[PDB]
Amino acid sequence: LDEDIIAEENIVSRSEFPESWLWNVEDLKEPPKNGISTKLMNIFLKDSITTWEILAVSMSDKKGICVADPFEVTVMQDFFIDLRLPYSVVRNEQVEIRAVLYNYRQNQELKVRVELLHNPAFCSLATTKRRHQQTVTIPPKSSLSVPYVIVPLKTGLQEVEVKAAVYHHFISDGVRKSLKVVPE
Amino acid sequence: SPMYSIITPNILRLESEETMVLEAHDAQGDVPVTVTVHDFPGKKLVLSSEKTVLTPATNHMGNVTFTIPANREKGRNKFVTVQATFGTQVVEKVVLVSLQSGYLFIQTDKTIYTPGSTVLYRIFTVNHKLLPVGRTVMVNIENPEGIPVKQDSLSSQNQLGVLPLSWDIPELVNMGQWKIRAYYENSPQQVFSTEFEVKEYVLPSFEVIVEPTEKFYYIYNEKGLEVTITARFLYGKKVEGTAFVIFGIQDGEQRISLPESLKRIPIEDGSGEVVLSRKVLLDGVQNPRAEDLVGKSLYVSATVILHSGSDMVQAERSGIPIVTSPYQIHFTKTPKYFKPGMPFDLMVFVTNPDGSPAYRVPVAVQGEDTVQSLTQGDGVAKLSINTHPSQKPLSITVRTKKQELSEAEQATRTMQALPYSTVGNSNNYLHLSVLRTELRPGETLNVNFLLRMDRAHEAKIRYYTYLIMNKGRLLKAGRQVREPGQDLVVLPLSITTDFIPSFRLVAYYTLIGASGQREVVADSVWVDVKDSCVGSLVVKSGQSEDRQPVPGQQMTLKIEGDHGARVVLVAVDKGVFVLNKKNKLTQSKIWDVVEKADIGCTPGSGKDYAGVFSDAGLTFTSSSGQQTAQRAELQCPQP
Amino acid sequence: TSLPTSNEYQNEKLANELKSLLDELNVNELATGSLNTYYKRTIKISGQKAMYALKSKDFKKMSEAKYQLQKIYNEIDEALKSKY
Amino acid sequence: CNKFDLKVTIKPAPEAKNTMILEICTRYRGDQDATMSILDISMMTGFAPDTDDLKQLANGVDRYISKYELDKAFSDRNTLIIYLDKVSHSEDDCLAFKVHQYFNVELIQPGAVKVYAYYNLEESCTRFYHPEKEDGKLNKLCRDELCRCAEENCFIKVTLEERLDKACEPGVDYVYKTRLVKVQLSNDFDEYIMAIEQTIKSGSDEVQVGQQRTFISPIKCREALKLEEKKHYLMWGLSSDFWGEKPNLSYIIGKDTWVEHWPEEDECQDEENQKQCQDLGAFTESMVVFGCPN
Repeated sequence: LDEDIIAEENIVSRSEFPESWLWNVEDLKEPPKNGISTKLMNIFLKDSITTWEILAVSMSDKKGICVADPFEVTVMQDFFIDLRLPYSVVRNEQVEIRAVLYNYRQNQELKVRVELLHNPAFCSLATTKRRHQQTVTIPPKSSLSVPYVIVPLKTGLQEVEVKAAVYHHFISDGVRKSLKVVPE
Repeated sequence: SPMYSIITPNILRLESEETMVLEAHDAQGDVPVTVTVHDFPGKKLVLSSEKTVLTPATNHMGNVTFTIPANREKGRNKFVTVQATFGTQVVEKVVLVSLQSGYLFIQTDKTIYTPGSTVLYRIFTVNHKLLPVGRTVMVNIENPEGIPVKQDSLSSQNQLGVLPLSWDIPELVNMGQWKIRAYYENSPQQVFSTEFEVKEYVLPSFEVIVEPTEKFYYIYNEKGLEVTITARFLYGKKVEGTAFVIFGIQDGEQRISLPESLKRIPIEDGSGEVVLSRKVLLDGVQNPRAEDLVGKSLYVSATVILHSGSDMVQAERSGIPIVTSPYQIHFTKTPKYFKPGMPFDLMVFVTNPDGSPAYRVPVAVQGEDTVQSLTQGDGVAKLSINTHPSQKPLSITVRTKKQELSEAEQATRTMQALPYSTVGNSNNYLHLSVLRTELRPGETLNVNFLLRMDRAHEAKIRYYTYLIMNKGRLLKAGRQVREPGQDLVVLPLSITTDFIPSFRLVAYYTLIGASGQREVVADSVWVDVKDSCVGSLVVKSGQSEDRQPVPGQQMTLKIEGDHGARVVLVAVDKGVFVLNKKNKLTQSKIWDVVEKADIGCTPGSGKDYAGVFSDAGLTFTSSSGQQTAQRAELQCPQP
Repeated sequence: TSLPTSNEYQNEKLANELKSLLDELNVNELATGSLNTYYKRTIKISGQKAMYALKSKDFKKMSEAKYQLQKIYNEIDEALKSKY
Repeated sequence: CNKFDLKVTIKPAPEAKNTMILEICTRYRGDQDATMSILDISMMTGFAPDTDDLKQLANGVDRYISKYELDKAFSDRNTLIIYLDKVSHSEDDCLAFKVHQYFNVELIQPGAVKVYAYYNLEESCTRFYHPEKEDGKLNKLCRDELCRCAEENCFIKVTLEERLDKACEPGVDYVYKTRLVKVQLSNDFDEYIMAIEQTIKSGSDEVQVGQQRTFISPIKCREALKLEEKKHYLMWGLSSDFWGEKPNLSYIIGKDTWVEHWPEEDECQDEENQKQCQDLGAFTESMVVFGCPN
């Protein structure tokens, strides 16, 4: 807790991954200039690491409707985790989720201590007391896959969470995804 | 002998402003005119309020503005009788009307939802001018077996034409293609629909894109169909993995897979190469006169797997045409009537097989070797031929002429243009030669007015009366003055955004001549202008320069649009679009709704004076009784 | 005593500059509470960088970190101003 | 499964002391042999395929592995896909490759294999493997429909003092001296119907002296406790060891629970059992009259 690394105490995961958002309504009441009202908008990007596509339509009784072009915005990171959960698991069947660790650093391999957090509602090598970590090496410009086998223990909506930190840097990610548990 | 003419749209519309042109030909002093519409048949006096006078100031040209209400009045077209009374004289015509209010567009936040994920949707509501209007709308949500599972009834009054809405997808429900349908409470028959898929999915973390080096396959192409596979994460970054590719042939809606064409290639540095060989494609059917395969299509499904085994993605390019020639040839943007002796402007349309406009492609006609002309960025080529003053149908046949293609590989097509059939076969004509490029609002277009008649009554003609159709309504109607001895007069046409996406121009003159005969000579021209928002809308970045933002980070968004306009926003993880990219809203989709709603059915002209008028969305009724073929068909001539 | 060497002076400036911040870190960490999760997620990683950097008495780690923490502090102010 | 069969044999090799052989056997349940199919394997924490072997395979026909996966240093290869040109509908298609543990760890998670045809993923099958765990299956405890996790340790220098300590923690909620009636067993979970001879410290369980209470344990703990009937016992645990609802309550054999064989009347006469029978005795009075120091 004094090593060249970030602490699980201090990792705040990403969790907010909408599939669509900013379903908002703004009004060009600004002072027209050269005929073109201009609004500046303050938006907060959501946690997902992807490319957002923003679509605007304008309606004016003078000039009508107007499907603005699409406009792309890419949120990314040099290192992060992809927690690939499937749509739904069945309570009490054993599966294997994969944590994919991406390292898009130019030129140096990364050493990570990645860790599946304990969840009472799941049967994992992770206990209230003992944690479940490996320590792994990702080449640069590529991906390391990290198996975690688990067993869902309660129906309804359950939550898997992984955290990883790189050594010597102070980079860290953590994802909190949720999957449907269904009874047999 | 004074003559009064009435000119209206071919088909009127409810609850919207229409316009009709009043004219006094050869009359003296002020002429007061009253105009009245009545239900048909009988009398309801639906609109009489309007009165006007044709002053010698304004060369006796009138403005008609009226709005027909929607009173308690099917399967049989309803009509109306318009009645315009100049002084005491009383002219009238019996036109067709439509219950079609306007348009409706629906927007869904995503293209695809999972059971239990709510679907956001907007109904944009507008009149035939694409202006926001406010009516009452009904909205159904049909499940994939067609059964309305929910409807509401909403008014767009004081909502600036935008109806927000949602629907919570139940937890258990049929997967499949759902539909959202909406109509104006006035007119149930004109229904509007957008779809959305309901499925079970996790989002994919990359997109896959398949691509034939050619937009088609040439049957004699020994190499077979070559295809490049491409994968890249949503965060822009190249993919490593392996990918399974496989082909098939489509006939109509019928689909045969070529099981043997299955290939497993490595996807390296985001890309991969792969091919269907002419042999598999032929074996794969039964091995017969390749010619047979002409007309059918190909398709490729690829399926990539990351080397991590975590995430899969399918994707398929469909209906790649099997063709003997690369290009296609179309005369549907060229009129079907010329004037003997006068130069005929040919608008040849040259599409790639798929359907796309093909740029820079040479074309010319049967006869003359020296005549050539390329295809501007719109897949259009302007060729003009001087025609002979012979009362003989003029058959034209055009043909591609690309170097590096064999004369068998070149593509042709033939059309037949008939001469303009005058009054009493007098040989009096009018031509509008218009320089043809990509017109843009602001740019100024010249309309050459060319007079073709024996100088006998040449001094008589004093003026041209012109009109502009647009989104099937009158956008302007004016006069172009002329002086004797002139055959050419040029019209300065300012071109504003009100012309988009395409406007029609019909000019006509009238006179007495030969043997005391009341005449009408005319001409109609279509000009597709550059399509784009009528005002503007753009959403660029806030921070002029910057590095990629970071998950959860603040970012400033910039919106440049029309003053006072309303914007409605949505941002969508592009990962969705890798599961479904269909049924999105486009402005191009709207222009397409607006053109198919044209009342004008011809590129240009008329068989006779009275056709020019019915071809563009118009009617011409004059005192002297020279009226146009009444219009009593809602749609254009069934192809 | 006399005066310190080059290294000696720079090194001790950085450090105190650095410390100067770590001092009023906790105050900051605490303002994140109201702020959107990105702030908290950020400051916590920036905080450690410092404290390890500070104790490591190495120029790089120390400045590099000096700056990390500077930025996020500023992204906090900007934040709390759009809110009164 | 059903569309595919999957038998994953994880055996040690003959002739290190850790290295072994992973064998994968698949058959397609259908009329024709499947087309192109995926084997999506993962290593047990600490292992990674013998390279010299993996090549061999990829040289093979019907099989291929991407250069991309070959080039990596065996150490960097903890998952890996083996593509197949086919899998017979007729008999089992099998193969294997020596794996080597290069890394020393306690608690080595199970590897797993997965299969499917490229076209359709939902028709997969998925077999785990592991050196000790029977089926690569984690340790759970399920009665009827309710399961709870049992990958912990079995129950675990004894002085009246060491007991007046560990036996007053938060968890402790039942302290019993019970005699064991019925010793049942099953292939999944063995149980025990011990009746209570004295309620030393009562819990959320309203149980009067004499009544019978049903304890349970994983089949993997046969060694931890020598089971004898009519053998009396001292034991305590937590109220989180309670199974299902009342009053048909049960007890769960865990880590936080403690087990000690309470001698017999005339067995304590021995001159080596005395160090116990006495500690016990005292403990009894020290928990009934006084209670817990805290």
